[PDB]
Amino acid sequence: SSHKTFRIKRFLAKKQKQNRPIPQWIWMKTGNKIRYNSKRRHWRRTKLGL
Amino acid sequence: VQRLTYRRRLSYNTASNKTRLSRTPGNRIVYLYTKKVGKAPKSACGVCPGRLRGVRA
Amino acid sequence: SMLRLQKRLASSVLRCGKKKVWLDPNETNEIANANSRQQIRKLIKDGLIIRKPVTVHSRARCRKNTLARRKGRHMGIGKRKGTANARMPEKVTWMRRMRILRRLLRRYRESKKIDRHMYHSLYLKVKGNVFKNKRILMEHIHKLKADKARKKLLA
Amino acid sequence: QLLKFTLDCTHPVEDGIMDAANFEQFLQERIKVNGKAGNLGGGVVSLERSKSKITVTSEVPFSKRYLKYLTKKYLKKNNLRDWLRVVANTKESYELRYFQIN
Amino acid sequence: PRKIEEIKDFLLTARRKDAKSVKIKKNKDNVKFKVRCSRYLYTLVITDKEKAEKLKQSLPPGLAVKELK
Amino acid sequence: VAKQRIRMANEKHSKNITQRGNVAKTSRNAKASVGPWLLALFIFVVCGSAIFQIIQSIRMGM
RNA sequence: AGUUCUCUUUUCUUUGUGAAGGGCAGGGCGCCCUGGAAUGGGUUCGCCCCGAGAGAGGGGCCCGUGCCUUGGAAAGCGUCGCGGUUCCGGCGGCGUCCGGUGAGCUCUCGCUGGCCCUUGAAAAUCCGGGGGAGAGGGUGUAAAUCUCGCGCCGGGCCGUACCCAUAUCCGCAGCAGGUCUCCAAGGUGAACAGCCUCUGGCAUGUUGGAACAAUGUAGGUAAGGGAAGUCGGCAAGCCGGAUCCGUAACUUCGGGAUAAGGAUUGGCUCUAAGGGCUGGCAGCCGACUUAGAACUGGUGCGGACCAGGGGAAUCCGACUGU
RNA sequence: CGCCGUUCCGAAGGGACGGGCGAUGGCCUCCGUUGCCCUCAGCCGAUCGAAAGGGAGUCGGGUUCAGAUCCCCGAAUCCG
Ligand SMILES: [Mg+2]
Ligand SMILES: [Mg+2]
Ligand SMILES: [Mg+2]
Ligand SMILES: [Mg+2]
Ligand SMILES: [Mg+2]
Ligand SMILES: [Mg+2]
Ligand SMILES: [Mg+2]
Ligand SMILES: [Mg+2]
Ligand SMILES: [Mg+2]
Ligand SMILES: [Mg+2]
Ligand SMILES: [Mg+2]
Ligand SMILES: [Mg+2]
Ligand SMILES: [Mg+2]
Ligand SMILES: [Mg+2]
Ligand SMILES: [Mg+2]
Ligand SMILES: [Mg+2]
Ligand SMILES: [Mg+2]
Ligand SMILES: [Mg+2]
Ligand SMILES: [Mg+2]
Ligand SMILES: [Mg+2]
Ligand SMILES: [Mg+2]
Ligand SMILES: [Mg+2]
Ligand SMILES: [Mg+2]
Ligand SMILES: [Mg+2]
Ligand SMILES: [Mg+2]
Ligand SMILES: [Zn+2]
Repeated sequence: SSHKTFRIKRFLAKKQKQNRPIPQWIWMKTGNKIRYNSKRRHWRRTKLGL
Repeated sequence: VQRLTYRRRLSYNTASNKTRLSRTPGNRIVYLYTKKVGKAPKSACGVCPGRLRGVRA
Repeated sequence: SMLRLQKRLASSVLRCGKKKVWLDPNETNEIANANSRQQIRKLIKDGLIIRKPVTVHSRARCRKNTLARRKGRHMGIGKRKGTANARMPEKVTWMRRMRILRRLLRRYRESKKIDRHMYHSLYLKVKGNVFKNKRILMEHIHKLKADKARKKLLA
Repeated sequence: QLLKFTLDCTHPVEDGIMDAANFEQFLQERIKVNGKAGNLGGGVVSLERSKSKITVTSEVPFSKRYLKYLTKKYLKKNNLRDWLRVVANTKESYELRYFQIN
Repeated sequence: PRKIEEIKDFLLTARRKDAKSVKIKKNKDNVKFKVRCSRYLYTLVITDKEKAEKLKQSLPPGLAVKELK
Repeated sequence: VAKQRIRMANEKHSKNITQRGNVAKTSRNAKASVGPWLLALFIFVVCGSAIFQIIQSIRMGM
């Protein structure tokens, strides 16, 4: 809702920032195995629970 | 005809969400939120049903 | 081109609907690069964006029929759906009658056509449904005055 | 009192598309007074014509827009409403103008 | 806004330490002198055009003046 | 703005059926930010340079 | 601005003024003063009021969201016309006008009543009064003091987008489900019914093309008969609005009851009645209603929509409610 | 671990007009502040509990791609 607590708005903001693709220079790192961000979240497909 | 909306987040018709229509210099109807109606003092005698005079309500 | 943005902006600037915004089909290239309200205002002034007039909803047909009804047309037994009371409530009819007749009695008493004693007697008869309208009451008062005057002459 | 109105057909007449004398006649037989369009009320409405401006005067109430309605009617009769536009010049006048095309 | 009736009271208002400016507005029927003070905009309405010019000269020197159009 | 322009423009666009594939982008065919007076001034500087040098050479040639 | 073949002085759109202050309407008073009322009077749609003071006069107070005024025309809007870099709160002209009406709808303020073996919050917070402990100066350079008018300084913290639902929420999903509210136009009509339209919105609901077989699902219509069908009239059908007439058994006298049963209903042209204001009369304004009559159409007229089939009985449970 | 209980088995007031004793300062004149004593003192229940209840006070115009009773213009107002 628009009516929000500071603690909830701060939790949501951190979930916003984690929800990005990995930098593409991570790919060239020497021992890298990560291909993509496997922890991407979609606001419609899966819900935060809070 | 022009249809109105509340100007605040209280979407409910409670005692504290009363309004009156107001035409503005822009020639439109908006809501102005009214103040509750005040009451003149009641006589301390506890007998007279009317309220007092010379006192703002 | 895809003029969704301009249609939305023109609508906001003109204070109308998106259905009343008219974008010049010959000028779509010019309109396509107006990405601000300032440019949309310019195109409105130039004439590549116009507000279309309201669609006509004439009242002439009903105005004509209302004149016919004022003359009694289209009001017969076959054109009634609510009850006589629903169409004209009895309470309102009585209320109109009482105010008319009580107003006349007051003016007769103030003008001294009748005295307070005759006003009071007639007031309670008016409330009794004795008189149907203003005329019948006025003719009754005339009769009373004649009889009252005759008795005074004999007295 | 007195009411007076004028129509300015200078732009069209000078371009030889329209005759003021014909229009003055058209107003003469059409302008209605109490619904009658024959006698102009019995001279109550007076019509005068200058070189290019037609003037109408009345000793009874008369509507300026009525002239616009008749002028647009006359313009349609002579197939002009796609070129000429009736506009208000002042509180007391109309004039005929060309749509800004080309 | 407050409305001032007399010329003397307007002049006292125009000389107040908090007065910030005077606006002259000319209409068809009156000339309005409005002085912006701390709390209220005081307005003097004059119907005599001649008195308006006489008053326009009497305004305090330092007080900034603006004629509206 | 004359509201009759909606009709004129609407009808005009409907004429595009006959020139499909070569419709004109803009009807309002009708500016150099470079002012004509300044453009002429710039011409007086650049173009003439070759011409005058020839004349000065000509002057020194007689 | 639309229409203009014919008619239409026509049809459509549009035609502002905030808060706060001042003034004035209007509304309300179980407020005051004179006076003393039966031949009782005043008075409402209803009521209801008076020697514990009515009528009638003259005042006072409260609310004034209405109008005027400052705000404020400088703005906004309409329209016409000019300019620019032309992505300017650009600049100019004109206008933003005068009346009527209503059981109309919505909101609100107020008065008065009804209902209760139902009587329909608390607190923060603010105010007035009663008292008179005290304080203030000694006639002025006046003091204590002031809820009056100006003036001076400040108001930190968190929320604020957007969706709000046949696609932003919950049902595993863009799910025919579920999910709390506010505003609410014209016509017909009793009506927030249904049907059509304007403002606003949409693109037929997770695809299209071509055919028009059966069997379906959903709608209809059927000669003659009329429940013979079936466990059973299931289903469908009949009735239906309104006006006028008329209405039984039985009954707890309230009902039963729209019992049952009839007649009427369009269009057009008229007639009568039902009011207000100014000065048994005259003039000027007006709001929809009702009744009656003539004429009239291929007997069609609640013409769509909306809209009870009825009666005689038996069993059970009084009823409304779950 | 805890639970009951919310005024009930409690020395539950850390406040104040004023007065008297001192101490410190300053626009050192005399006033503040401050410590103690005297005097006065029901609240009787910590605290939490509503983005629909109570609760002072903001409106008009303009402005953006997306915010506005919050930004800008103008006019106000409550509290301290
Ligand atoms: Mg979901
Ligand atoms: Mg609240
Ligand atoms: Mg107002
Ligand atoms: Mg008082
Ligand atoms: Mg009754
Ligand atoms: Mg009295
Ligand atoms: Mg203006
Ligand atoms: Mg006292
Ligand atoms: Mg928002
Ligand atoms: Mg379909
Ligand atoms: Mg489709
Ligand atoms: Mg869907
Ligand atoms: Mg489907
Ligand atoms: Mg059959
Ligand atoms: Mg048959
Ligand atoms: Mg059988
Ligand atoms: Mg059988
Ligand atoms: Mg059935
Ligand atoms: Mg029966
Ligand atoms: Mg039995
Ligand atoms: Mg039962
Ligand atoms: Mg239950
Ligand atoms: Mg709390
Ligand atoms: Mg709260
Ligand atoms: Mg502010
Ligand atoms: Zn009392």
